[PDB]
Amino acid sequence: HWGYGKHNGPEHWHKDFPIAKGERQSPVDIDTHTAKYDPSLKPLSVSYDQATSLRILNNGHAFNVEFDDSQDKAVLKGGPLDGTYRLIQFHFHWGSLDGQGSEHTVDKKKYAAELHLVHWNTKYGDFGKAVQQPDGLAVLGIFLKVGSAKPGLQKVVDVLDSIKTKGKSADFTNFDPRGLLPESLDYWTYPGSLTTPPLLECVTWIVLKEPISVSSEQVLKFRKLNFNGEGEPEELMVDNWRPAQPLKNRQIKASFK
Ligand SMILES: CCCCNCc1ccc(S(N)(=O)=O)cc1
Ligand code: NA
Ligand SMILES: [Zn+2]
Repeated sequence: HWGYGKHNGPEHWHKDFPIAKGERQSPVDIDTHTAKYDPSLKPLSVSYDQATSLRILNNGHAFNVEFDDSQDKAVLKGGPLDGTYRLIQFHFHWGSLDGQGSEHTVDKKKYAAELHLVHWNTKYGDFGKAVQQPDGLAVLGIFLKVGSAKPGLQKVVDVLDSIKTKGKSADFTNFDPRGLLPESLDYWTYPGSLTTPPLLECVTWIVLKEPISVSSEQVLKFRKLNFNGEGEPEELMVDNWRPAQPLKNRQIKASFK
């Protein structure tokens, strides 16, 4: 029964998920002056040409665009990663106001939203096995700021009316996630966790330096979604973000000078 409200939100999660107070929790604040350039970091390899999107789902916490991950069709490699990570889904976190919504922050700055492209390490065979491993997942995080529209996002925005409430899904084939990327693949990276329960410490975080711009109308449509199921009292799906957690014994590395 976890969520983002006053009575079931991030301050409560530790009671059911004690790893909430663990040693490598996400998100974190990225202090740009303390992050260290790591010249040994390889360029990111984002191979999304054969990506096969299937469906979009309102799961009551966010919406997921799901992909076929039964073959190496859309994969993330390189950077800090060893091996091949398959794209399984992407989703967003966003705010009720343009000045909040991201999970990671940059020098304590909050963006309007944050895109998470979730990948799992193919050496573990399936996603459920991968989340039980310290190097099981790689999540590519991309900040959203409000300004110009992101044309590659509009197909997502267009379909949200059909998945307004928890448990609703719709066909979402032939979507190209490459249209959601910024120009630069410069990034920060650190070892972390899922940012929602069960908060498993299985994620290599790769957070892009360059935000994408989306329009006020695009993010407004995110905010019309519902946490609730159909026929239940309406609760707008907004502020579905976890705040920054203590960095503890971790260093954030930068791919760029
Ligand atoms: C054991 C099954 C866990 C399901 N949990 C999915 C999931 C994926 C990504 C993220 S995030 N927000 O860290 O990218 C959270 C939760
Ligand atoms: Na505008
Ligand atoms: Zn997320």
